[PDB]
Amino acid sequence: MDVELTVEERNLLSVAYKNVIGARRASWRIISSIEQKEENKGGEDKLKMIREYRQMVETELKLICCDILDVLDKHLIPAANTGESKVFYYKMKGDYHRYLAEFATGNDRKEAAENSLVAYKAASDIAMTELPPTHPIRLGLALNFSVFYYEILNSPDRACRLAKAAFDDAIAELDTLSEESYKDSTLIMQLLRDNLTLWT
Amino acid sequence: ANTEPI
Repeated sequence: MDVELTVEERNLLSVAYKNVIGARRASWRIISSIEQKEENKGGEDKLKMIREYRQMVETELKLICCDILDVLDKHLIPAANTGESKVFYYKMKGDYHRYLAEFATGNDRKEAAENSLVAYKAASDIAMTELPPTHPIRLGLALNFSVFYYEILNSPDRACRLAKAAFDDAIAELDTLSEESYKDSTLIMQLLRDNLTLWT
Repeated sequence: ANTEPI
């Protein structure tokens, strides 16, 4: 059955889970760099210890992500009324599938990327039709989606087009946004602008 | 590649 969350509860929980995840994701990147460095450089026991560690960390990540997605699909996005919340939960679905794809293998990688792209596209359709271009949930969607493109889908072309579009729609609407509303969004815009100038 | 901040 269903569950609805106030914006502030949503943010609390989302932050908490992202804390956990990001710890585990960065650890995974580091273990892999050590793994590749040793794997190129020989070594018996040490490579075994490192591979076993990387495996254990992948296990934890997949377990957490899969649980997150099962509550999203089972309880949250069915219950979503507002358009901001629909976009929110569909973007979360994209995020956790993308983190699945970040380390996933072969067909598991392929399934994860497909599910992520479905979810981001769903978020996008709602964000277009219900959320201002300066809305932070929309700017976050744009940023994470373009990153999805560039890193996972490896379409720099499409990532950059998405990022520029979102940036400029915002910049356009900006002269017409309040004070307490605009300081709530500058930082996502600058992140999209930074990613973009990076990608050239 | 910098995704949305916590």
